[PDB]
Order: sequence, then structure tokens, then C-alpha cells
Amino acid sequence: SAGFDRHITIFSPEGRLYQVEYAFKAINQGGLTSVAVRGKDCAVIVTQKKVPDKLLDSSTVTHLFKITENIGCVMTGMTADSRSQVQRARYEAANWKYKYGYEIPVDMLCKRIADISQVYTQNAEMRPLGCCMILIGIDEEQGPQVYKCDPAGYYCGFKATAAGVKQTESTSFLEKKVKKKFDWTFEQTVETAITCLSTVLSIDFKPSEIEVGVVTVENPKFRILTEAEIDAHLVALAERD
Amino acid sequence: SIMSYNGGAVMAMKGKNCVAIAADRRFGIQAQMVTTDFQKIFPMGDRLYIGLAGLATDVQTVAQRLKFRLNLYELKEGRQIKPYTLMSMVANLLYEKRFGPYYTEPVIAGLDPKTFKPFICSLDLIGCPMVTDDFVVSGTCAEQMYGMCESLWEPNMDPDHLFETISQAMLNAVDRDAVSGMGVIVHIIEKDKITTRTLKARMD
Amino acid sequence: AERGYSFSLTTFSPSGKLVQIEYALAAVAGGAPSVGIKAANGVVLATEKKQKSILYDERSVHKVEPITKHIGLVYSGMGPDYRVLVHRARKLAQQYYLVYQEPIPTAQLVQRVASVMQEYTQSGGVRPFGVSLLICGWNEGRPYLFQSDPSGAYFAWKATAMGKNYVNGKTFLEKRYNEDLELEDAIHTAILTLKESFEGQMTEDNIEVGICNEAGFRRLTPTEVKDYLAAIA
Amino acid sequence: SYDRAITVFSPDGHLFQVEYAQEAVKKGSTAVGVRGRDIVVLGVEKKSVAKLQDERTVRKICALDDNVCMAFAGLTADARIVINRARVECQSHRLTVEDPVTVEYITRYIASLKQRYTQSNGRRPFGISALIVGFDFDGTPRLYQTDPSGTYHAWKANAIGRGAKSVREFLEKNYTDEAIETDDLTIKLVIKALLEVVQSGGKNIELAVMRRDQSLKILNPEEIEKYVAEIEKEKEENE
Amino acid sequence: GTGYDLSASTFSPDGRVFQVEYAMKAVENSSTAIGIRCKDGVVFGVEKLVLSKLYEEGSNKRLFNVDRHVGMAVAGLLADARSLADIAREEASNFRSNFGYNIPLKHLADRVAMYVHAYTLYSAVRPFGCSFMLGSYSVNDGAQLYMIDPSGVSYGYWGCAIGKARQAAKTEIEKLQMKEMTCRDIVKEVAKIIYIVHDEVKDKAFELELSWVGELTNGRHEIVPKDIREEAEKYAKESLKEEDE
Amino acid sequence: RYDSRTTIFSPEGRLYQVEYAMEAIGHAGTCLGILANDGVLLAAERRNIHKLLDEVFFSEKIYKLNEDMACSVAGITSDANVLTNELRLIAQRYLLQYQEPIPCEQLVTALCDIKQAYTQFGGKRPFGVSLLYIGWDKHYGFQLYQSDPSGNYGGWKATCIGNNSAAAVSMLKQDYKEGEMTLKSALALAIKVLNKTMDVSKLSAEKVEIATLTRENGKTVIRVLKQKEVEQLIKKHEEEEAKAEREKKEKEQKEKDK
Amino acid sequence: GSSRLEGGSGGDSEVQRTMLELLNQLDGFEATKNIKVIMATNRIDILDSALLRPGRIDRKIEFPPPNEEARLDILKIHSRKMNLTRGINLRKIAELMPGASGAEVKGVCTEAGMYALRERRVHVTQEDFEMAVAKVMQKDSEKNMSIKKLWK
Amino acid sequence: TRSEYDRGVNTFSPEGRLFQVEYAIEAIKLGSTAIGIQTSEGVCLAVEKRITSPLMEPSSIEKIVEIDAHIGCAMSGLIADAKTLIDKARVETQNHWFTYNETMTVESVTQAVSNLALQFGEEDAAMSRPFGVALLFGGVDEKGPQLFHMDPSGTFVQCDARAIGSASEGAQSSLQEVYHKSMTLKEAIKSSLIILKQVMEEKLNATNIELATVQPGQNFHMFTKEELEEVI
Amino acid sequence: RNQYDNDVTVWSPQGRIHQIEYAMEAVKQGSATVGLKSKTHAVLVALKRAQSELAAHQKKILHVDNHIGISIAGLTADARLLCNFMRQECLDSRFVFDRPLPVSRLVSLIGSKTQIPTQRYGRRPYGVGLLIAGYDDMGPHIFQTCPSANYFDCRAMSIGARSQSARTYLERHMSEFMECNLNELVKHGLRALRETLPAEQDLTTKNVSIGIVGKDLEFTIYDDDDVSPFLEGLEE
Repeated sequence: SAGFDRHITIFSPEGRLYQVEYAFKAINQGGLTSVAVRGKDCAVIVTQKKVPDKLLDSSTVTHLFKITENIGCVMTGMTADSRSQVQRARYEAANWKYKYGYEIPVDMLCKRIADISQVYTQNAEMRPLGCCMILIGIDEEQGPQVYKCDPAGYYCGFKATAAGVKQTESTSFLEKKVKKKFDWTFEQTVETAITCLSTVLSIDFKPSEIEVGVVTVENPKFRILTEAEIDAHLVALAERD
Repeated sequence: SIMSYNGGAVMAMKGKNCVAIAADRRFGIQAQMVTTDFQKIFPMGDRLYIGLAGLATDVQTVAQRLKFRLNLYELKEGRQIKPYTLMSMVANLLYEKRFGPYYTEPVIAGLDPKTFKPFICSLDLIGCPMVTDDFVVSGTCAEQMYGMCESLWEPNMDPDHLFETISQAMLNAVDRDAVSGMGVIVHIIEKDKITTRTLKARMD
Repeated sequence: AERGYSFSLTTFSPSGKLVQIEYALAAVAGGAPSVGIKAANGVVLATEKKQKSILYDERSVHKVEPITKHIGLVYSGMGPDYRVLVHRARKLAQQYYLVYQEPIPTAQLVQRVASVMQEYTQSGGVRPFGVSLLICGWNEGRPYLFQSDPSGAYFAWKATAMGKNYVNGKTFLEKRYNEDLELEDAIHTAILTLKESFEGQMTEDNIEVGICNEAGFRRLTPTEVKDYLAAIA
Repeated sequence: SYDRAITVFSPDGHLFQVEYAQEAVKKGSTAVGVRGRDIVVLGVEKKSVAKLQDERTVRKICALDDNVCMAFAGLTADARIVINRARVECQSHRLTVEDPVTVEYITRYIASLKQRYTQSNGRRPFGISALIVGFDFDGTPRLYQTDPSGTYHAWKANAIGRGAKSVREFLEKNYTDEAIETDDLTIKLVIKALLEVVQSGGKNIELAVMRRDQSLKILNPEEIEKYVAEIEKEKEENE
Repeated sequence: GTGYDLSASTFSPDGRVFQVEYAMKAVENSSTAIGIRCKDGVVFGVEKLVLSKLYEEGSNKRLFNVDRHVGMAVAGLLADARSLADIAREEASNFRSNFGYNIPLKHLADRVAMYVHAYTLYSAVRPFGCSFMLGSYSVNDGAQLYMIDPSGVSYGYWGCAIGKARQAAKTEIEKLQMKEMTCRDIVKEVAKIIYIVHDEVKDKAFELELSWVGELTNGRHEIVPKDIREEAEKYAKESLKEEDE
Repeated sequence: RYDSRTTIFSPEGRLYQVEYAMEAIGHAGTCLGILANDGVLLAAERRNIHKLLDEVFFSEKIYKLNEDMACSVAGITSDANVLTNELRLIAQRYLLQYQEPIPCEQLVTALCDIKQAYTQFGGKRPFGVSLLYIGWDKHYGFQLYQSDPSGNYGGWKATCIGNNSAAAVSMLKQDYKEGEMTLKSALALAIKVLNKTMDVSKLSAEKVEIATLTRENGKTVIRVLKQKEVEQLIKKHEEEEAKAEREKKEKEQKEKDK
Repeated sequence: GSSRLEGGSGGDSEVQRTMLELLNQLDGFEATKNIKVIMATNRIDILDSALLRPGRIDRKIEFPPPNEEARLDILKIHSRKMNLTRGINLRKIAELMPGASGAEVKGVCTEAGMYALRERRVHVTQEDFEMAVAKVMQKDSEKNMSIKKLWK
Repeated sequence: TRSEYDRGVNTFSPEGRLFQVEYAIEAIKLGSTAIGIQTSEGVCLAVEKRITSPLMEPSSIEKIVEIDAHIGCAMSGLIADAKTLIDKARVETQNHWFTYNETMTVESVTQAVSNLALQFGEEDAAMSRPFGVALLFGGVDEKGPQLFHMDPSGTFVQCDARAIGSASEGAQSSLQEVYHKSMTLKEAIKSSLIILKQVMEEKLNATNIELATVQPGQNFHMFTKEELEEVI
Repeated sequence: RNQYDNDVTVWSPQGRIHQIEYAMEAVKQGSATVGLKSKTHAVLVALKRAQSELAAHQKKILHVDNHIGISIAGLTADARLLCNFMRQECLDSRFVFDRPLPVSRLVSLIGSKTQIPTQRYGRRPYGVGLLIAGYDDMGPHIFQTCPSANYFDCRAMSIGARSQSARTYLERHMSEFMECNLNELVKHGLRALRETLPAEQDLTTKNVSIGIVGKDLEFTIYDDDDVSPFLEGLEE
């Protein structure tokens, strides 16, 4: 059943879209990895950071973007496709604010990108961009919001999500952690995320080779934690554990 | 005036389970009367008629367009259009062309297919739906017809008592209107009957 | 067999069969369990909402959505396709509302969504929408339950089920279904037909049920669905 | 592997799918046509029908103008399309220049339409060969033939269909001034031509004649029966 | 072959686009091009190969001027290079006309990256098979360098090299205190880099292209004046001799 | 292989995909039609009346194209809906332009030109549909045609398309009065052919649909016979056949006596 | 021996040659004297034209699925060696079995017999034959209503 | 080898060949032969007809067609394409006369017909295969009589005497032998007829050949039946 | 190959796009053309082939606006198309600005125009190798462009069938260029064409085509007897 594989619009006899699945395979091909966790009043995203050359600038190399003031995103997948998707999300957020006159809920922004990807999977154009995009934001009524926008058309909302190579182990660890008192504090959520990534990686994190972003019900802005914050959290929290 | 070019007049009222729609018969361009058998009340259903008035070419064209739409709607949605749905359809037809319209004032009169309750409505030349339980007047001599409407109507009205009222009202209104008149056709729609009368008039 | 004539959608087969739409229907059947029952005074739709983890916030993506306050829609198949069809169904309903000032009759909404599917199943670079829709509605006074298939085909149902085990669902409904099944019992029948297809415990949060009666289509809240599940169990 | 594309040459230099449309035309019932001094006639095989199946809806001769007639052979759908476009062209050239449409002109139009469908890659060629027979305004019994390849020619008498080859040979043998000398010998010639391929005679022949400035008329079954009887009498007399 | 590499609109059954990868492979066969970021500018050099002596000094010019103040250095297929240069020129012009101030290099890199991303997405057009670098200096933003490859990634670089010898060029660039050198010395060091990566026995002839953009010229990208080029080449020959020692 | 594209001519001059559609029509339901001096009628075989389905649409295979014409469809359901909508559009376009209900021949020719375009243009598979049109037109009274996927249409006194349509038409040939059949006799013959062609030897209102067009009071009437009339006809025919069987048994008894 | 499809790459050339030799031996130079050849096939459509030629296979008999009262004959033939009660209507069994091949008739008798074997009984009754018909003529039908309604 | 390089006009072969173009050039061969001559006294054209059998009138196998009053055109190849390119030629000649009020030179006319034959599959115009026709335009422009040959690949050139068609390679040699510059139109007619007779199958006899001449004087003259008999 | 050389939209799995190489080959099938320059002139000498001793000889030097000649070696169709585009560009520049278009910019326009049909599946690469002469205000140029859409500013170049002979001759004798004479430069071009010849054959007034541009000399072509002053004076 490998003949139904060379076009995004031809079903397999068992009802599978192989070049939709291969987009997820590309996600895994991204090499990096990402995780996100939402607490009672905070949302925290943690992500790899590979700098395999002294000349690469850490100021530019980053996979935590600011789609708008209140909404932030972590990418997992090919960098070019990721940045195209980021630009699209910025465009759609701006257009929403312009037309309907209020900041786009994370619900809708993830829905909108999911629908763009769906259009591409149905009409045999583009080449479904291979990135997984995880959005964090603050919603006035429900509270914190963490959503994932896979490159096949799901925009699902998550209590704790993982993307990339270590997605399975990350999901297992996050289930284990969530089953115990999901009401987490700001520092406890930052931990849960960083500890999940560290354990699934079998590594201990330097304060630089990890990118962490956070939003809170008191700070509804996409704060990219600096080297100081990363170091402080890692050292102090691992010590006090 | 564009309306005054070809005159005309349409009226409709409702009584007690009976409705009536009355139109003057005339087609004169400017002042040269051309004929006196011009159809202005058209049947769009078993108990639903449209009394398009105003400019002649626009009247005919709206009739053909609306019959096109209604045939499609009935066949595709097998049913007999309810008067409200016909009113909205006519509103869409006229308002599709606000920037240069059909110069006509539709006037719908009929009975609801299911509950057999009466319905009358009017529309302006751009498509503001107009429903009222007493009268609907359109075309030239609008003022005269409104006067007769108001000053010759009583509620809870029966078939013949409504026949006489609608006749008298339109007869007087159209006799007191240049570029209008010379015969009055009156269509009375009932629960099971429809009567098409050609009453007298000051054809002069 | 007819092997060559299965990679395209503008080429018949010696049997006359367009293989690609049948493949799409296979994709549909390979989806979530969903059930529909036409009660004497209502319609009931249900669909397994099971997630792959406790991580997914199981309140963020619903599966029984409205199209008007007299019509609603549930699905089995894929999900992105479903979102597109729901968006277009709402758009068609509103277009009809503007053109004719009357809430869209369920039959016509079904017909137009079917026409959309037909549009998508008739060109060389459009993948047939792989999803089958159950459309519930209340028009005049008679509840309507329709099924729209990727093939552009729309057909009425007294009660049906679709997904991985539609055969079992339909035999169960055949056993348990009688015309004069008032809504309060139709809900139990739908939930039971979901039970006979639903692995694991049918918690109140992993099942979505929507009921369409005169008052208007409404998706039952977690408290109501939990009450019903406890009553049935 | 140099087929299946309407705009692809074979290394020897042929366009094959237009030729295939021609061979599809070869699968139609015989149609013969002759131009006399003042009568141009087209004859055709009805090929009979089941008694339940009406016959007005089975047409092979169509008048495209008062002075131009057309006999089809090939695919029925393509026939209808080409004839419809021919009619609109006729009554459009009438406006373009206030002169009846020359038979040569409508033949050029059909050739142009067929070539327009051939030369592109998303247009199946009109598989129909047509005989156009008419009287130009100046006065001449013209007859042309148009192929699926958009080529037209000026024939004096010819046939297309299942028996085109044999009937063309027969006409070569049995066409002369004496044949085209009257208003009846040409008709007799055309019936004789048909009878070679069509056998049932009574239920397998149809004729339509056009006399100078005279509206085309389709000869009645009785009239064609009388003519075949007359040729049969001549046959037995000379036998 | 593979059966999933034709066209760039098809994911191979691993999550890989063989067309983009072949584009990168074609990139990694052209003459070397180095760029280095200083404290007050960015300097570019290109290992131009005179494929014949008939060609005037001033043949295919792999150092292009995008906007008054951005230099583009290209390695790969130079027709695609010129096309990309025109795209970047037009984008700088559009930015100035639509906003009023000179194009920030980060934005220009982002937009050209999205352009090349468009040409890698589609099945009717091949991805750009030529990599390049964008460098500039402004009193406000400061010296910047960026790389754009066929896949369309705009990672920021302190220094970079593209082409046949990029690993060697890197390895040798790390042997520099780029953070603190100045344009004048980095020009000579670029000359040394080019002459250490160059392979005379393989490329027969050779000529050197150099440029800098920095505060020393007020942000106006300029081909290294003739005298500075000659002095840098002299120092490069001396450094080659010293390495040979 | 000369069947991978609609617009491809075969070396023996056959549009394969067109033949493919024409044979595909066989797998559809079963429609038959009879013309009678008083009226015209169609019969249709409801292949599927699974008891959990519903009967929302009074007609699942016969449609009313306008006041003076009806059409039965057989083939792919999506193409069926598309073609019926285009037919209605053509009819009302003709009404708008000319103000006379379209002659049935003209309506059929229009739709069949649409189908011809499809079978001759670009990347579009031929409509996998065959239609039987009945109607009344002021030019030639009552009329019945059959249109195939290839856009070819034939005017038939009686005809049948679908499953065992060859058998249906053979029996029509056997039992059709070529100029004398009335509407009741037409209904009887239609029931007989349906009984002999439908897979189940037993008929009922749950598997048949009969449509009758007649001119009354100067206006056309297209009536889809209700299940009561359908069952009464099925009965009358079954009991007539049973009486024939009793007569045959009496003949056998006489032969035994001899 | 079946349709002679092209060879060289993916054609059953060897079985095709077997068929060709059979062709020549049935009819060919120095033909046969008194050797008769009977052939059987469940579907002839693909059988090759040279064989089905009326020179090698002269006559082509068909075996239509036993019609009415032919099914009765088969029921009698395969129920003679049995234990039937007074009140078994093999005719009624025939009508209840429409369009059933002779294999089906044998299976129906056999399954009625096995049902009799079940209940320590040496008698087969009408209802037992009915259950046998039901168990033998199992007409599996696709339940995918969509695939079934594809065609109007 | 030529299984993926000669199935499209826009896919170069490893050699650098447009195999659809050579195939059109081959399709030129199939046609009936034509021979055009240009001498100091005008231009002559003699062509062979291939009448299959009578009842096919002379005025349907158009090998010679008149291009303006000062050119004649001999065709070799597919008739539909020949009609299209002759129509292009006529409309161009008349448009040039209309805009500039002068007689289009034969160089200009064959240049423009070639310019039409160029646009095989360019996405700015609409054909998809080369016009499979090779044409001879023999006319009288201000440079005295001239004769310009066009091949299906849009290449046109002057030719003091050129033969085209099925009898191409078998008549170029004869033209090479016989032609000389100081030739009169009578010699041209006789020589062209002799070469045609040499390379035809049926016996040249005034109803299997067409002849025309465009002179610095009387316009394009299509030889009539009596003239054919005289020359023959 | 065999599955990566069917269009210009597919890279091969080794970094080379095959259709462009095929077009590069196509350029070699023309005729020898040797173009060259001095401090004030630019001369293009091309070998006009003969299709028969009756048919005239193919032209190979076309005349773009008065400060551009062009020698074409490749597909005649593409040569004509790019000639028309160059003429259009020259005239458009003359219309907007009143200055003859620099021949280092016309070439850029041609390069863009020829790259565009090497990155989309809607056309084929062009098939003419072009030698653009001309004397802008700076100095005479000889630009070369090949279907690959790369343009070279050549001290003196050649292209076509048997173009190496010319290129090697240029290697050898280009040291004299930039100081020669109005006619000596043409003589050097003629010698280049001589070396491109297949021997036996020579430079005859017919098969030799010469085009000249430079200061105080707009573009000119010497054919038929206009070339005799060159061949007659040419060293045996």
C-alpha cells in the first residue's frame, strides 16, 4: 500500500493521508524539542536550543516568537517553514485586531492557522509546511491558554503538551506529573516544564542552552526569560527540591 | 417623474380570512394611452399574488425574474412559498440593484398555505419590506389611495364586504388620477376560492 | 482487479466505480463512533470524544456544533475537514437567512452542504472531504436527521451510527429503536449505543451529546451529561 | 509511445489522435451526396430502429440555411454540436454582411471549429465528417466535404460512412454529364449509389433534395419507393 | 533513484525534501565566500574563479550592492544569485518607499528568506540553488551579518562561510578575536582566509573579491579600494608563506 | 491505455470512458417508461428501503423539472443532483426568455449538449447518469426520451434504463400496443415488467415508484402515485397472474382427463 | 489456457504456450480421429477466442442455476437417501430457495441432516429444512449505506 | 532513448535538439512537391497535385494561393496549418499596406509568418506544436523578384531556386544542376516542369500540376487550362 | 539522470540542473562567431552557413539600436525573440531617458529575462548564445551570455560549433588588443574565424560576415561586396 504516497490529495485504500503523516515526520525531523505547561495562573513554554558553532548568534537563533503582545509561540520543525507560519500568524492576528477590534483569543489564532494548513492539505498546492506551533496566551474568562496547531489541522488545547523528537516520553512524564495536584504555582510550573525536558533528555540544563517563555494572569505579556532567570530557576529550584 | 411616465396603481387589503389585491388597467406611454388590458397582478402561487406597479418595462421584468426565482425555489424546496418568504425574495430582487433600480413598488397579497391566515405587504423601489394589517398602496395616486384606505376601512371584514370596499376605494383613487385608470381588476383570494373581477371605471 | 483506475478522480472504471470516493468512505468509517437517533419529538446526536491522554484539555475542541438555533451537526471521519464543512454550513445557513428571511430548512442545508462536497469531489487536485456528517434539525414540527457523505450524497435516517463499528452500532439501534421513542429515552439509547462502542469508562467529559428539539439545538453541558450517564449506568 | 496527445508528432510526422477521430467517423452509416445542374441531393442510411424507438429524434440531414444543407457521419453528440455552431455562424454572417452564407463559407467555418478543437490538448476532436451541399447566391450547385482534421474540399459527388470507399468507386464509375443532365437522373444516381451498401431499401434509405432556389425537401418514403421501383424496372429491362 | 525526490512539494517518507537538499548540494559546489562581523562593520570576501583569461577583470561579480548600505555575497549558481539580488533590491526599495527609512537588515533577511521559502514550497518552481549573506552597518542598529540558504533560514552569524570550503573557512575564522578587531585588519585577515581555503592546483586561475561596510565609510557599502585590496593581497601572500614555514 | 482520459480517441474510434459510463449506468436503479395516447408514465426501482432510513423525499429518483416535464435519474447520486439542478435552470431560463414552457426536446438537447461538452473537454469525467424525460409540449404532445452519458438522446415510445433494462425493454416490445395503449393498461404493463425485472419476485410499495403525466383541463399534471394506488396495482396484477395460473392448472387437469 | 495477454515482461507466456499446444492438438495439421474433449469453466468471458472457436470446442453448453422444479428435482435426488416425514413439501423448499445452485441444494439437504443429527433424532422435518436453507444461503450484504447509496 | 526528450516541445535533449521540431520538418516531407524559381524577370512556381480520383474538384487541393498582388505561395504540409499561416500572411500584408501605404517586401512578409511559426509553446500568446507546413513565398519587391522559403521551425531564407515537399532531396540536385543566374521566365517554367516530370509518378499532363508566376508587371498570374496545355 | 532531466524544475541528486547543461550544449550547434574589442571599437565576425549553393546564407549579426550589434549562435527562434526583446529595451530606454542604453545594463535585463524561464515549468530555457557589442559612453564592450543566464564581460570571446579554436586564438593574440587599428582588429577577428574553419574551406566574401561598432562609427554590417576590403587585404 505504498503506491498512494506521492500526492497530498490521493487517499490510501485504508483511508490514510500519507503526506499528511509525513508532515508530522518532518516535525520529528526538526531535531529540536519543545514542551509547554499551564498552571492555575501561568503558562510556561520550554524549548531546546542548539548552537553548534561559536559564530552562531544566540540573539538571532531563537524558536520563541511574539505573535502579538499577549500571544507567544514556540516552533518545532524546519526553521524556514516555522518562520513562514509565524509570519502568517502575525498577519492574521493583526487583521483580526483591525477588523473585529479586539485582541485575538488564542482559540481563534490556533484555529485560523489550523484552517490554513487544512486548505493546503485539501487543495493540492503548497506543500504542507512542516512545523508544529504551540501558542501561549492569557484569556480573560477561562484564564491561561496553551494550544497546539499541528500541520494537519488540529488546534487542540492542552493542559501540558510536547512537540518534537521526545514527544512520547514528554507526554508520559507530563501525564505522571499532572495526575498530582494540577494546581501549580508560577515557579512550580516553570519547574515542571524544565524538569520534564531535562528528564526526557537525560541531561541537566545550562542556563543558556534552553529557551523559556512565560505568560501570567498578572503579566499578560510574552516574557522571554533571560539567562539570569533561567540560571536562577534551574539552580535554586533543583537545590531546594 | 419616472413613475409618472407610465402611471398605474396597485392596492391590497385584508379582512377576516380573505384578502384582496386590485390594480388599474392602463399602459399609456407618457399620455398616449396604448392599451387597456395590461396585466399588473400576477399569480405566484395558489393563494399568493404580486401587484407590481410603476414603470412598465420594470414591472414586466420583475415579474419574469421573480417567477424564475419562485419556480426554482418551489421545485428545489418542494413547497408553496409562504408570503413572508416571497416578500423577502422580492426585497432581495429589488435591492440587488439599489444603484440603479427597477422603478416598481411590489405589493404582495395572499394567504398562508398552512394556517390560512391573511398577509399583505408592500415594498419600495429599493426593497424596504413593508407589512401592515390594514392596507398597502403603491404606484401613482399613492396619496389618493392612502386616503381611501384610511377613510373606507373597518376591521373583521368578510368576502363581499371587502369586495365592495376595495373596489370603491381604488375606483375613486384612480378616477382622481391622470395617467391612471380605465378599468380596475380586483383579485379576491379566499380559503378555497379566487375571484378575478373587471369592475367598471370612469374610462375617460 | 481494477488497479490502475484508483489514483485519480476524473476517470471511471470498467465496473463504473470511482475508487477514490470509496477510499474516502473507508477513511470515514475509520473514525470516531458517532450515533444519531430521531426521536418522536426530537433528535439526539452523540460521539465518542476520547483523547489520547489526560493532557488534552477536553473542553477546547467540540464535535457537536450548531449551525443555527434549529440545526446542528456532528461527524465521523477527520477533523480539519469537519471544521471546514461546519464553517461553510454556517455560511450557507446565513446566506439563506439573508436571501429568504427564514431559518434554513434542514433539508436544504443538507442539500447545499452535499453540493459543497460535490464541488470538492470533482476536480483533479481536490481531495474529497473525508468526513460524514449527521445533520439534526427541527423544521415545521418534524425532527430531521440527515447524513451527508463525501460522495456528495445526502440521505435521511431514522437512526444510524458511523465510525469504527457502524455495523454493531446499527444492529444495536435496530434492536432498540422504536418510532415513538420520546427524547428522554432516545438520549439513553444513544448513550448505550455509544457504550457498546466506547472502550474504557464513559466518563461525563469524554462523551459529547447534542439534542435538537423545538426549543432549539443545544449541546448538553458536562453536568447534564453526567446526570444522564449515571442514570443509564 | 507517441500517441494519446493531440499535439504530439510521431517521428515520421503524423498527428495520430486526429486520425483516430477519422477512424471513429468510419463507423457511421452511409451518407452519399451529389450536385447536379440545379439539384443537389443527400441520401443516408436510417439503419432502422426498434418499433418502440421514435425516429424524428434520429437525424442525419440538417439544413443550415435556405441554400446550404449538411449530411453528418460519425458521433451523434459531435454532430449536434457542430451543426448548432454552424447554424449560429450562418445567421451571424447574415448580420456580418447582408448576404446569404456561401456554402464554401460555412464549410470553412466548420473546418475552423474542428481545427480549433484539434490543435489544443484539452479538446477532443470533433469526430464527424460532413457533406455540405448548397446553391451559392450567384447560382451554382456546390458541394464540399469536411473531415475531423479541419480540412475541407470541393467534391462533385462523394459519400462518407461505412461504405465510403465502395460508393466512391461506384460514383467514379457511374457519374457523367448524362447522369447530371436532368432533375431526376441525379436523384436516381444517388439511390443507385445507396443501394450498394444499404439492402432493405424501403426501411434503409432516406433522401433530401434541393432544387435551384427551391427549399430543401426530404423525399417521402413512398417517393423513394417509387424511384427504387423505377431503377429496378430499368435494371430488369437491361438485364 | 528514490521516488520521492522529484519536485519539492513531496515529503519523502521520513520528513525530508530532496529538492531542497539537492539545492543545498549545488550551493556547496561554488567558490568560497566568507564574511566577518567586526565591532564597527562587516567585511565580505569571495574566491572568484576566472574560468578563462579572455574575461575582463570584472567578470561575474559575486559581491553585489543591495540598497545603499547592504552588501550581498553569493555562492552557488550566479544567475539565481542575480535574481535574488534583484529581489532584495526591490524589497529594499519598497521598504524605503512605504515606510521612509533605510531597510533594517534583519527585516530584509526575513523577507528574502520568506521569498526563498515560497520557491521551496511549490511544485512548479525549483528552490533557489545559491546561498548568500547580507551584511550592513548603521549608527543605530550596528554591524550585522546574516546567511540565507536554499531552505530559507536566516540565522544570525558573527562570521560565516559558504561554498566548497566552508568547514575550513569556519575552523579558520574561529582563530580570530572578531569581537574586537577593526575593519582594516579584518580585511587582511579575510584575504588570509581566502588564500588558505583556495586550491590552486584544482582551480587553476583565481582572483579575489573583497568589500567592507562599516562606520569607516558611513554605512555606504563599498568595494575595497584598490590600494587596500593590494595591501591585503600582499599580506595574504606573506601569511601564506609564514604558514608554509 | 486509451481509457485514462475522457478526451482520448481510441485506435478503433471509441470514447472508452464514455462507454465506461454507459455500462456503469447498469449498476444504478431500474427505470422504465411507457407512452400512451392518454398519458405518459415512468416506473422506478427503490433499490434500498432499509427500515431505518426515512421517506422525507416523496421521490428519491423521479423529479419535476417544471409543470410540463419530469425526469427520472439513474447513476451517480452527486451527478444526478447536479444534472437535475441544471435541468431546472435551463427550463426556467427558457421560460424567462421566451415565455412558453420549454419543449421537452429542446430541454433534453440543452442538457445533452452540456453532457457532450463534458465528454469532450479537458479533465472532466463524463456524467455517470442516464435520464428518462417525460413531458407535454404544444408541438408534439406527450413525449418520452432517454439521455445517456454520451449526450445522445433517443425518443422512445417505451424504454428502460438500469438493472435488467434489456429484459424490461424486451417485455415492453412483447406487450406494448404501438398506438392504442391507455394509461391504465400502461400502468398494468409497467407493473408486470417491474415484477419480472426486479430481483425480488414479490413487489410492494416499499420498492417501486410510479409517476404519471397527463393533460387535464388543459394543464399538465405530474402525479407520483401514492402507496395505496401502488399496492392496488401490484395486487390487481398478482391476482391476475394467479388467475392465469389457475387457468393453466385447469388446462393441465383437462389434459390429464384426456 | 485463457486470454492471450502480451508477454515478454509481465505475461503468463508459459501457460500461454501450454494453451497453444493444446489448441494445435485439438485441431491442426494431421488432426484427430475419435478423441473427444470436454472442457469446463466457471466463467468463459476470458477464455481465449482460438479455443472457443467452433473448430476445437464445437458446442458450448450452459448450466443455468437450477430454475423452479429443477430445484425440486435436485432436492429429491439429494433427499432420497434420507428420513423425511409425512408433510415435507420439497416444492415449498424449492420456492423458498430462489436462484440457488445445485451446490446450494446439496448443502441444504446436508445441513438439514446435520440439524437432525444434533437432536439425537433420525428424522428431518420441514422446519429443519427451512433452517438449513437459512444457514446455507447466507447472503452477506455490505452495511456501508454510503457505498450502497453512491448510485441513485 | 528519445522516450522523454521528444514527447514535448519544451524539453531539450542531451544533444540540444527540439525533436518535435524535427518531427514537424519530417511531416513537411509527406506533402506534394513544389518548385519555386526566382530570376531577373520574375518568380515562377510549379507544384504537383495528387488528385486521388475525379469528383474532387481542382479548387480544393490548394498548393498555390495568391499572397497580395505581388506574391504567390506554394504549400508543402498539413492543410489546416497551411491555411492558418496563409491567413496570417494575408492579414499581415494588408495591415502593412493599410498602415504604411506600401507593398510589404517579401522579406518582411516571410519574416512575420516565421514570427508566428516561432511561438510554439511560449506562455505569452495559441499553439502547442510547430506549424507543420513549409512554405514558399515568391514575390516581386523593390529589390527585383525574390523568393523566400520558410521551414516549420521559423527559419526563412532567400532562395534563387528551391524545391520543397516529398520530392525535396530528389529535386534539389536537379535544381542545382540546371539553375543559372541569367535565366528567363520561360526557361524557368520549362525547367521546373521538367524536374516535376522527373520526380512525379503520374504522367505530368496539365491536370496533375499547377503553375503561377509573379512578374515585375502583371500581377500573380495563375496559369489557366489552355496555358497549361500550351506549356505542356 | 533518466528521471531528473525532463524539466528545469528538478535538481539532480548531485547538484546540477540538467536542462541548463543541455541548453549550453545547444549553443554549440550554431556556427563559429568571434567577437572582440579595442580601445575604441568592437567587432563581431561570424561564419554564415549555407543550406545549399542556391539558398542564401543565414545571417548571424543582427542590429539592435544604433549602439548594439548582436551575434547569435543557437536556436534561431530564441535568437529572434531575444533580439526583439533587446530592441524593445533599447527603444524604451530611449523613450523614457534620451540616452542610449548602457550595454552593461541591457545585458542585465537579458540575464533576468533568461533566468525567469529556468525556474518555472511553463517554458524552456532559451537557446541562443549571444555576443552583444556596443559603445556606451565608457568604452566598447563585448558581452557574452549563455542559456544559463550568466553574462560575462569578455576581452574577446567566441561561441558556436568549433569555438575553441577561436578562444585559444584569443588567448594567444589578445595581448595586441587595445592598441590595434580600425582594420587590424577586424583582421584579428577574421583570423579567429579562419582557425575555427574546418580547413579546406576558407573565408569567402559570402561566408564571412563582419559587424563593427565604436566611437564615430555606429553599428554597421559588411556583407556581399561590402566585406571585400577586408578579405582582399587579409594575409594569405
